[PDB]
Parts: sequence; C-alpha cells; structure tokens
Amino acid sequence: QRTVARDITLLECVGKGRYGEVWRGSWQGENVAVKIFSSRDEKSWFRETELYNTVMLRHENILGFIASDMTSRHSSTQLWLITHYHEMGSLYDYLQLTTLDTVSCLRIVLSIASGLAHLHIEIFGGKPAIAHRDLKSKNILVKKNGQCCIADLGLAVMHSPRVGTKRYMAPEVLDETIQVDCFDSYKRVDIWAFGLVLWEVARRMVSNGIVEDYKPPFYDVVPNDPSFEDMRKVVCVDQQRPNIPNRWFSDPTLTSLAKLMKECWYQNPSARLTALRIKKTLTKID
Ligand SMILES: COc1cc(-c2cncc(-c3ccc(C4CCN(C)CC4)cc3)c2C)cc(OC)c1OC
Ligand SMILES: COc1cc(-c2cncc(-c3ccc(C4CCN(C)CC4)cc3)c2C)cc(OC)c1OC
Ligand SMILES: COc1cc(-c2cncc(-c3ccc(C4CCN(C)CC4)cc3)c2C)cc(OC)c1OC
Repeated sequence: QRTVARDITLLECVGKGRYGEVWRGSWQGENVAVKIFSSRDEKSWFRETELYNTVMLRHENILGFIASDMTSRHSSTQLWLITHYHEMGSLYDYLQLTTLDTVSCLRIVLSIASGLAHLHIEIFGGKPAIAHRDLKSKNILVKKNGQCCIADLGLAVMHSPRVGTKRYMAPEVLDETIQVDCFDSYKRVDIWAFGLVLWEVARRMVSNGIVEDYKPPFYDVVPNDPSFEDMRKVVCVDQQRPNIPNRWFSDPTLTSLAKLMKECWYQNPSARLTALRIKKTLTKID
C-alpha cells in the first residue's frame, strides 16, 4: 500500500552537551534538526513528546515539531526529537558576532514575546496554557526572516528532575518561595527570564555608533556555571539586576526597552508584566 521512508541522514553535529547532541539531518531532500538524547535527559524527551501528543503546537515563533522517535537497540533505547532546522543557529550564537539596528532588535524581541504569549495563553475548543521553565538565549533560534522561535519544551508545564538554567532563575525559584501549585507562578518565572534575554539582545543594538559586547546576564557578579547559592545571593539577598548602560538613555528604543526589562524584574512576581502586555508595548515602540 505505501513506503514509509524513516531514513534520516545525520550530516553535521551542530551541538554536543550533557543533554546529548543536535545534528543537521536530511529527510527526503528537506533539512531537519535531530536531537539525540543522553540517558541522563530521557525525561526531557518524554515531556516534550507528552506535550505534543496533547497539543500539536503550530506557531511561527515556536520551533516546528516534525517527529518523536523511540528505537529499540541491543541493550538501550534511542530517543530522537526531529524539528525544523534553522541554519543561523541560536540567538546566543548569533549575538556573539552580529550587531543589530532598531528594526532587527525589535523584530527579534517581539517575535520572542509572540512565541511566549502563544505558549502562555489557553485557547478554548485550542491548547492548554503552557509555561516553558527554561527560557534563555541558547533555547531561541534565529530564522532566516529575522524572527526567532522558542525551542526545548522538556521542562514545560501545562494548565487548563531537570531544573531551569540557574543563571536565568527568578528570585522565587532561588529562595524556594514559588507557589508550586499555582500555574501563574510559572508564567512569571518565564517573564523574568524573558527580561534577561531582552537585556542580552538590547546590548547588541547600535545607537550613536556605540554597542556593548555580548555578555550573559550577571556576567559581572557570578562565575561561569554559577551555583544555586551564587545566584540566590545576587538575585534574592542583594536584589541586583543587570546594569542599564548610560548610552541607552540617548536612544528612544533602548530607553523604552530598559523600562520593559525593569517591569519583568520586580521581586514581587505578581507585579511583573504579562507576555501579552510586553507584546503591546513592543508594537508601540518606534
Ligand atoms: C513512522 O516513523 C516515521 C514516519 C515518517 C513518515 C514517512 N512517510 C510517510 C508518513 C505518513 C504520514 C501520514 C500518513 C497518513 C496518510 C493518510 N491517512 C488518512 C492517515 C495517515 C501516511 C504516511 C510518515 C509519517 C517520517 C519519519 O521521519 C521524518 C518517521 O520517523 C520519525
Ligand atoms: C512528519 O513530517 C512530514 C510528513 C510528510 C507526509 C508524508 N506523507 C504523507 C503525509 C500526509 C498525507 C495526508 C494526510 C492527511 C490529509 C487529509 N486528512 C484529512 C487525512 C490524511 C496527512 C499526512 C505527510 C504529511 C511530509 C513532510 O514534509 C514534506 C513532513 O515533514 C518533514
Ligand atoms: C535549542 O534546542 C534545539 C535546537 C535545535 C536546532 C534547530 N535548528 C538549528 C540548530 C543549529 C544549527 C546550526 C548551528 C551552527 C552550526 C553551523 N554554523 C557553523 C553555525 C551555526 C547551531 C544550531 C539547532 C541546534 C534543534 C532542537 O531539537 C531537535 C533543539 O532542542 C529542542
């Protein structure tokens, strides 16, 4: 009745971590990305697969799902997640060697806010509400059209042993006051992380011939691979937030972005902006 071509050619490894590996692959001419999970991180494959079996997300700013594959081997199980392939790589990668103008900076951050609001908001008929729980510049891909998409739903929570990246954890995560039975708590953790990403991008926007070098959030106050305690002392005890450079206050776009990131960083989670309010504010800038 029909051939089911499942052969995927793995062409090039574009990522190797504790999570496993990501490969550029080829299926029937078409480029795909293949994430091969470490045994260490099998539950991330299970959770992303469980979510996509619940709701087939389709959004321009969400990394496009193609397939979840489990294959029996000699004495192990092999777990692959297959997605769209974005050749320009992660936003983290992209910001290292690219500077931005006003239009590209706004297009990047509004596309992220768009993907995040899509995750957050319940649609009746639709989709459950979803919080990401590990938003960061390495989990955002740059598309050829200048918009981004959000990747990695391995920690996602839905409403109707992995933890987040410590550098991006909100204060209520670090001080363990987060209300774990409350879905809105998880949206507010994502908004904190979004504000840090907005800071990382805004630094690379040129104004009056000036730009900042790429740095990760809190680069000046914590070590590489900061401990939970290192982060708690900065974010909770001292209540530090990323520096806004003086040069931003000469530029109307960066002045508006600095205000937006402040309103993502309130100690009180319920004071933080919503993803929908961030979108509206971004559409009114420039
Ligand atoms: C099993 O595994 C993999 C399968 C595929 C794949 C390859 N050719 C054809 C298909 C196909 C899709 C959909 C239908 C429809 C036909 C109409 N009917 C009303 C319902 C069913 C049939 C066939 C698939 C799904 C690709 C893979 O990788 C990209 C796979 O591995 C992950
Ligand atoms: C998983 O991913 C990819 C899959 C395919 C693909 C291969 N064979 C058959 C199909 C197909 C045909 C028909 C139906 C429907 C149509 C009508 N409906 C009312 C019931 C049945 C569904 C599916 C697809 C979609 C191609 C892809 O790319 C070109 C894929 O992406 C990499
Ligand atoms: C964040 O996480 C996931 C990411 C991806 C993914 C999707 N498109 C493209 C990529 C990629 C391609 C190329 C480069 C480099 C190599 C070539 N050049 C020298 C510089 C650029 C980097 C990255 C990735 C890593 C897929 C995933 O799942 C299958 C991910 O996990 C959910």
